Amino acid sequence: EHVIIQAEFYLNPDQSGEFMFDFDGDEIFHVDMAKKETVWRLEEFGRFASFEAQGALANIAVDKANLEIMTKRSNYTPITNVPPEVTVLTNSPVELREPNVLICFIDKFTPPVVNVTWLRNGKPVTTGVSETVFLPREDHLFRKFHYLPFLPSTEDVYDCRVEHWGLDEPLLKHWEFD
Amino acid sequence: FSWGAEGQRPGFGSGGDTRPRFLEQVKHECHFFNGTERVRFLDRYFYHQEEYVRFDSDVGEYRAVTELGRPDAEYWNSQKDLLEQKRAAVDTYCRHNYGVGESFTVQRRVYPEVTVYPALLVCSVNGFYPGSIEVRWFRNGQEEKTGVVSTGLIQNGDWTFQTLVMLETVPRSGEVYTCQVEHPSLTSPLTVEWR
Amino acid sequence: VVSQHPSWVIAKSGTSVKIECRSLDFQATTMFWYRQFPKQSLMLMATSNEGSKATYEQGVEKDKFLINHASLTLSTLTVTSAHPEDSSFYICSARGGSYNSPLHFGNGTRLTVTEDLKNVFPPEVAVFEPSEAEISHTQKATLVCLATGFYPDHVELSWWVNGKEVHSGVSTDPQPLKEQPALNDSRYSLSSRLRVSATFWQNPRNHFRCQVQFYGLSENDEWTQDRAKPVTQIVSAEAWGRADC
Amino acid sequence: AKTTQPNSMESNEEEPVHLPCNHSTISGTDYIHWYRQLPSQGPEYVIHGLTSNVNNRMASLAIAEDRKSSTLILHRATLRDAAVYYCTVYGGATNKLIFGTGTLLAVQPNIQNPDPAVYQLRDSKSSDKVCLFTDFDSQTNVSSKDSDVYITDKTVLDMRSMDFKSNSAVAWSNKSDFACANNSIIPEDTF
Repeated sequence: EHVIIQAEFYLNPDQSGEFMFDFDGDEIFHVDMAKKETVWRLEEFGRFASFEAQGALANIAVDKANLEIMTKRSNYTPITNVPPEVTVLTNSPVELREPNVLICFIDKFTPPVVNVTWLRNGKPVTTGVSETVFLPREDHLFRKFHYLPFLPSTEDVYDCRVEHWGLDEPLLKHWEFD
Repeated sequence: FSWGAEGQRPGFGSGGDTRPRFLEQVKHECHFFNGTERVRFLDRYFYHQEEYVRFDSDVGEYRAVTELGRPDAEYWNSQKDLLEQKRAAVDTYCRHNYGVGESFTVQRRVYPEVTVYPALLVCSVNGFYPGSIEVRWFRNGQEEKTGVVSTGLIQNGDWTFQTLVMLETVPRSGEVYTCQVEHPSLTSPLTVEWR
Repeated sequence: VVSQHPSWVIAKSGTSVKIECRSLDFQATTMFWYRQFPKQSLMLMATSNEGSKATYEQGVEKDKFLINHASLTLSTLTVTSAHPEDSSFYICSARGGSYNSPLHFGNGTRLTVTEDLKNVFPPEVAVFEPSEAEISHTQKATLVCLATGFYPDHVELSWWVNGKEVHSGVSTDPQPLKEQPALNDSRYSLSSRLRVSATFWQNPRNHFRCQVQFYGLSENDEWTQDRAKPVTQIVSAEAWGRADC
Repeated sequence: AKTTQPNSMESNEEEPVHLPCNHSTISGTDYIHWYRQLPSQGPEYVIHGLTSNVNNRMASLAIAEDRKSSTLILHRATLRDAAVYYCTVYGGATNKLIFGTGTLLAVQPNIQNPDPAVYQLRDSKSSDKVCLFTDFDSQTNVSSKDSDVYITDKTVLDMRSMDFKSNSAVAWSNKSDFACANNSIIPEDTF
């Protein structure tokens, strides 16, 4: 029936950590390490529950200290890049003159470090964009979603520009209205 | 009110753009079956993508998963307080959070809108919660099980799902095609015709 | 176990005091820093997570204290611009983990700040011997110790019968009293009582010593006055069993 | 921080003491913790629990069924059990340990037979200008008030293995018009 997962990591030598909760594959929330704040994935959840943010940093600290410990114990055996599988689609089905959002799904990668840009006709666009943090997978790679609201037009042609060390060059997923 | 977290303790030992990476993961996992009736708790430790040591509530102590975690199993299993705590997690953490989260995760419901069109008929169902859903294709009141192919369940990432179930049709306006969706948000099958 | 250093600290205004908190037998993921003023409770100042900028509690003066957490075995608090108002009890604790991992406390560092080290005096110690009305009227022998004219009140009075410390019979004042109430850097003064049976105090074959350990200036410290430098030291007093007269 | 205690409690030795704490908003993921602090030391752990009862050597913890209050139980109070006792919450919702104002516990020595008296001890070297005052009722309030004269408060010594316990209190001055028994408040059969 259900799964809840508290999923954290620490990454050398970027020195970045993340702390979040997963419910049946969605994020309940995550802590903004830098801002020391809890961010609920939907605004409402925070009306029904609270989570004290600074606790996560304490966790991250232990994560760090373990990583340092493991690194050595493995004789500094590092991580093997594992390139992502982008995919682009639409929230609702497409219609002309009717508003819509463009989901870019970045799956099955690692380490959880990536660079996603949104362009239209080969030119960078970023008005209204949004993203989620690195999310967990049972195979212990990550997912990640980037969002771009937009307007159905025949002329416009969108691409989700996605870069990652496992890749050998940036990666484009064309999308256009059909 | 008030969500709970599980912590960690240091393993056995000490501290402390093309450069090699090192990743540490911890996953504290609560599995619920039939609400909070049977619950299982896994304290999971990862190097890169490899599970090296584990606490499984059904076992009762930490156990090495690979040879890497061997020294962590012994180490942690000697902290009798750590074990006492992890053994309570099924109730103090899992059952706890299920209760705090219940009304807006487990009980969250959003209506599917099921549109139907071609561009072989696409019956496309969008923005519903939770994922559990049935999409049946119908041919004059008879369920077409063959020549149906689908998208699978698609997780939008924002607490909604969408799924596209396409039916192969003999391209003549022979008869009515009913795409019928069933979902915990609905009390009666939501049908949608095309002829 | 966790040890703070130093235990006792006397500092002149505007200097900077460094306290070390070290977890001897474990990796500390989090160190906490508390301080406690007289009559009052423990209050959290800061939280340090290893390899990170410490977080301070609200109401806490931001720039005044500085944590340096670099070891996972060591954390260092530094008080800057020592002000008399920072004379307080300072306590750290190390935690070997996060949620529900036990805190292990240092045993504290007692800090006194005085604008002039010329205020620092070591104690004078005097043993007074059992009365005899006491012995006649009641059958017991009560020695009285007296440490007078010292500053600050960083002492540790102990009793040593025939070469070993004793605890039975002892009752030390729980608090130094000050000689000049109206006065800022009033010297302090303490008493203690040691009591045994008439039978055992009248025999001059055994020996009573009142010991007072003063915590004063280190030899890193700077002494201008003529009088002997009030460094950390001991000041005892003595008397033997006293048969009848 | 999220707890509430009586600021102080009085008690006799050899009797059990029940220290009360309210914590009515405590989460079911946090634990109730108790610490004690001696007069100049760091605080130390005494006990903690989740629900129902917990016990260890010399000390127990009784948590109410609804977890909205709890009690620290000292089975038999010694004189050294006198401390500040702190009721705190700590757990899965609470990662910092905050100490509230606590409870200041006094353990009255049970003074078997009062033996009141104001003695005069002579100086070992005639160095300094000193009256002892011993063996008196626990509730005897000994009240100093002089510039040159100094006068401590009551304290209690424990001749262990003699099961005896005394109530020393000391007075001394500098001036030459100071004698013993002369003093803010006192008993009758004294000296």
